[PDB]
Parts: sequence; structure tokens; C-alpha cells
Amino acid sequence: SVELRDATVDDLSGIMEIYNDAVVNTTAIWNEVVVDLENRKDWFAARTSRGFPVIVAILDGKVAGYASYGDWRAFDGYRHTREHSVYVHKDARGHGIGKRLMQALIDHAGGNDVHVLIAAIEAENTASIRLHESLGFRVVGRFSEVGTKFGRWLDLTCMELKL
Amino acid sequence: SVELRDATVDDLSGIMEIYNDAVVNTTAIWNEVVVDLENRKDWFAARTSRGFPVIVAILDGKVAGYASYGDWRAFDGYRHTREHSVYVHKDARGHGIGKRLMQALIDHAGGNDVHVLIAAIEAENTASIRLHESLGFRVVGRFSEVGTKFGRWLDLTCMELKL
Repeated sequence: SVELRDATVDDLSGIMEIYNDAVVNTTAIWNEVVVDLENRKDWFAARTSRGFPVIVAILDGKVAGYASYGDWRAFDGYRHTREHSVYVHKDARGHGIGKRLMQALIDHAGGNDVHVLIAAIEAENTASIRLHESLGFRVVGRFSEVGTKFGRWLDLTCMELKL
Repeated sequence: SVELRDATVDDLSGIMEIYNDAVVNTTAIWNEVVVDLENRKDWFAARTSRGFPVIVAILDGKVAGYASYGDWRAFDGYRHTREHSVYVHKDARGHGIGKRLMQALIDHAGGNDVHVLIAAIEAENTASIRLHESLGFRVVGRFSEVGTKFGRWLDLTCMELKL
């Protein structure tokens, strides 16, 4: 049984764990520096201030996933465009948590004057691309070797969903 | 004749004028925020610190255009990817200033450990698209209605140049 709800500062340690795991063992985050609670508290506050959602998926009283969206491009002209992110705990995959989280964001976006959702996915992450496509996202394009991690060049596949 | 060189604080008011003009009558900048001298000063100080170039084209003793690049995506993993912008003064068009400014940016980037240059062009700006193509940029994709200005939705065509 999984329940999604708005996150609170109390959920930050569980969100941090998921975040730091992606930083170390995935290409979902293009950064190699783990953050501390204070860093996630600032991140959480920044989202709250802008009215951006932060949703957690609760499994066994623990945070098994989280999702949020925010600026895609920092310009007033993009007011109606937001870039979303969805993360599922390494030990909670295969339960459909990912799709429920993304759907939760789509629903919030649609009611938050959001016209377009943008996804920045590591090009080789087939699971993520298929998840987005299953939700109506369309492939915009693939940027070649724009990122680097694990000592290798990474491509960025962007997708869009008009609301 | 036109000549290109590094911008100094003394070129900031001229740069400001070109920037503000773009904000007022074009889709080159997605917002309606007119900037003052202090803004350009901070902007100029931040780029100088990051080692990002600020090149101006001088014609008839005045700034006939300027160019620069900075972060594309504010993340450590994108350290070798930069987004550039080139602006030609409205009264100095048709002098090949645009191409020369972009070439200068490409040259600087090639010696600044930049692997990819990214162009974010308003979709209908065919002239800009062609200018980038003449310099080797290739289309990645086009985002639909991700921006708004002048009361209408704008599309964003992104292009890339691998160095």
C-alpha cells in the first residue's frame, strides 16, 4: 500500500536519502556531491515559496519516493512552463510509484496555471523515457554529450507535455 | 569597418541599451524587464569571475553588438556546456556583425574547455537559425508554447555545436 501526500519538513531526511542515492548511483542527477539536511531544507523552502509542489510516496511509514517541479528556464516568459523530477527509492522500484508520482505532478500542474511540463532525462534511461511516454510526453530532442559524470559524456533527452 | 574586442565596464551602458531594446521589441529575451547600469555591472562582474567572455563589436566608436555565454543548466555535470547569446544593435544590421561575434564566442569557448555550445532560439526567428547553421550549429528539437510574450505563445528551437 502506497500513499502520496504533500511533503513537510519532517519528510526531508527521507527525501534526502533518495536524492543522495541518485547522486551516487544514477544519472538522474548530474552532480556527484551529496547534500546535507540544511541543503534540502533550503531546497524545500525555495519550492514552497514559489508555490511549487513537493509530493512524497509513503510506504511502511517511510518515504519510498518523491517528486516536484520548478523553473525550467529562469525567465518571466516561462511562467507557464515547469520542469518536473520524479525519484523512487532504490528498494521500492517495480510498484508503480513512479507513474503515480508523475501523475500527481501533472494534476497539480494542470491546476496551478502550468501550460507545459518539461522533462530532462538521461538519454540512455529507457525506463524513464517509457514512463513519460506512457503519460503523454513527446520527445523534443536529444542533446549530445552536454553532461558528464562517472568519467563519461552524457546525452540529455528532453520531453514535453502540453496541459 | 567593425572590430571585436573584450567588453570593459566602459561598454556597459552601450550593452545595456542593446539589451533593453531587445527586451522591448523582440523575442530575443523572454521577459519585459528593462535593466539599468548596476544590473550590467553585476552581470559583467559575475561573468568575468566565471571566466565567461563578453565580446563587443565596435563600429563608428560605439558598441554595435555584444556577445557572451554562461551556464545552460545550473549543474556541475554541465560544466562543459554553455549557452550563448549574440546581439546586434538594431541600427548596425547587415554588416556581418552577428556571425563575427558568434565566431569569436566559438573561438573563446574552444580555448575555455567548453565541449558544447547551446543555442536557445525563438522558433520563428529564421534569421537567427540560419546564422547558427552557417556556423555549424545543428537542430536538436523544438519546444512548443513553452514561452509567452506580446500576448502570444512562443516556441523554442534549441541547437547545439560540439567543440
